[PDB]
Amino acid sequence: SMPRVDFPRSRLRFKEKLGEGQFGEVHLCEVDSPQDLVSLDFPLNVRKGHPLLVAVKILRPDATKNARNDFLKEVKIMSRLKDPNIIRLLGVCVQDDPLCMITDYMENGDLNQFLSAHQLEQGPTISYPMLLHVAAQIASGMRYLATLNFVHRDLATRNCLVGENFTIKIADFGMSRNLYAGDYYRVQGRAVLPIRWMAWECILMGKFTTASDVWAFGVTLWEVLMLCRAQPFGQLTDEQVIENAGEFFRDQGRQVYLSRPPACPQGLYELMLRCWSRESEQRPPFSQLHRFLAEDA
Ligand SMILES: Cc1cn(-c2cc(NC(=O)c3ccc4c(c3)C[C@H](Nc3cncnc3)C4)cc(C(F)(F)F)c2)cn1
Repeated sequence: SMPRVDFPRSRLRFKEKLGEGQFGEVHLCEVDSPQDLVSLDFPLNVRKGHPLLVAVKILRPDATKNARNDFLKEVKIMSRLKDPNIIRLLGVCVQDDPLCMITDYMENGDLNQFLSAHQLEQGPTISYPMLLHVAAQIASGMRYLATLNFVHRDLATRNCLVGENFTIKIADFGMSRNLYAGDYYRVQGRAVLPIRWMAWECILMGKFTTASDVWAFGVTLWEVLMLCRAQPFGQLTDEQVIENAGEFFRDQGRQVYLSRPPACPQGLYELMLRCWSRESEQRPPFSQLHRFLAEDA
């Protein structure tokens, strides 16, 4: 943790359960007069007498030593991350049970669900420059993580949350949602990996770097431009995805690239292809990616 004191528990008014997991639950709560509890570098846009909505992740009160240790590890990592496009840890309750971590609340859910409910410009719609701005926010969030020497290792639209006015917050749900079980591949009956988003060198040698995050961003950019209508490499089985990673390693031109999304102009698709360069050093840094997406595209 980075908060010096526990967030006062009595200031969280329960509104609604947001989900239940093996280790606990997530509650939507209200906080009255939050100015004295909320860090000054975080925006408060509440009318007089209106409360701030926050998300509270609560660890089961009978959790194991291990699950409790995992929970506190997640708290410490989140306490470091202060950026307009990264989920924010607003407070914690860790001096007594049950353990709690309080995040800002992104009322529109994860980005994959959000884009699925939009059509390209009926129901709710979204246009090409708005999709560029979504991806630019992700790139901006990732550029910040890179400056911390922090490797996300699971960037994908399912791990981005959407607030008001299309604001994007990068997050990490872990691998704890049945909805996305198909996006992970179990290796030798133990760990689970997001192979369709991983660079060939993550698949084959287990090396995770900002450079492989750049690769993942390219797949995530492809998702955004597809409006999340299709799993990346959907035509390939998991074993074919792993074989495709062999083809990248051999670089004989038999490797398979994701196709240009219909809404994607050629110059932008060419930028995506550079995120999948075989050499880590030839992938563009996030600073270059954000510049292109916020301006040149
Ligand atoms: C060991 C470890 C931990 N992390 C890590 C952990 C995180 N954790 C989260 O993103 C997180 C935490 C708590 C809650 C949620 C998400 C959903 C829910 N709030 C919610 C709000 N609004 C709408 N729905 C739901 C409660 C994030 C990251 C980040 F930022 F780097 F990506 C990294 C990496 N390694």
